[PDB]
Amino acid sequence: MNLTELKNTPVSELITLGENMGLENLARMRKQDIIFAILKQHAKSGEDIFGDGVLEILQDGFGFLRSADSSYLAGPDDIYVSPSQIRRFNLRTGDTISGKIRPPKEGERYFALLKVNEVNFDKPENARNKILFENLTPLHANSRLRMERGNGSTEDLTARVLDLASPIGRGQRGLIVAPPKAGKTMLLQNIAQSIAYNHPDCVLMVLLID
Amino acid sequence: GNRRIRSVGEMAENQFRVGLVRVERAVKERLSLGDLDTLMPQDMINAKPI
Ligand SMILES: Nc1ncnc2c1ncn2[C@@H]1O[C@H](COP(=O)(O)OP(=O)(O)O)[C@@H](O)[C@H]1O
Ligand code: BEF
Ligand SMILES: [Mg+2]
Repeated sequence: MNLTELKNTPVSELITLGENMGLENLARMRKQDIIFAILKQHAKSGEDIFGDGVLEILQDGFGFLRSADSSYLAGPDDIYVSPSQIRRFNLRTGDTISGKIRPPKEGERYFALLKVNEVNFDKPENARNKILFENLTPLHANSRLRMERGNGSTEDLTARVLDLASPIGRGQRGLIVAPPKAGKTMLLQNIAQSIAYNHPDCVLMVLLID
Repeated sequence: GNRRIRSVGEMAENQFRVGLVRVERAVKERLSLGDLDTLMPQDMINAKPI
């Protein structure tokens, strides 16, 4: 029982799954309460849970593990982590972590992280051997990130003109300057598609604000 | 010879032990779930009773 396995499948699978598990009507709750109650009732049968999520530092000292289902926000299924783990295993904001988890114990309301198994897709043993961000020596972009698909589809033109107008590289600083309703959305979608096709090794993330 | 005199030190030590037995019961019931590599020897002890 992993957190992501309920994190990614749609609400309908959660409905049929909880209706199979003999639940109170889960259709009355939110996605986060759905996963919360299902994980509750699963642990009530005696299973040790595994989970994952991105860490957020709070000013009181402790941290909280969020998911991309809540777009990294506060929710009932967020995994509480003590500040002392953040000390020993050198945690901070942005560290995605997966490992042993349990539901909140007697009187608590948020999941607890027992045992760290993967810190940013790495062994938690080497996670302490990391280099900081501001101590980095920045440079210009040398490696070319080819955006052209080469298949010659109808929309692929909007990518090829990329390779003809403004080249991109790893670590580039790009600003899209355009008035509203000019075609930025389709451009960004083609950018994401071309990157995910031609460069599946680099992680791809997108921000949509308001 | 049959009547013993106790000073402030002995009474203070006695009361310290009375508080220490309460903190001992507390740390014993708290140790029922604590495992390796999950807590420093600081959170299980509270200042309150002693
Ligand atoms: N490559 C394309 N092929 C066909 N239609 C397009 C293409 N790019 C943009 N459009 C048209 O432009 C509109 C895009 O709207 P929208 O995504 O809101 O643009 P913006 O995000 O720039 O406001 C769509 O209605 C679509 O019909
Ligand atoms: F430019 Be639109 F508002 F996406
Ligand atoms: Mg848009």
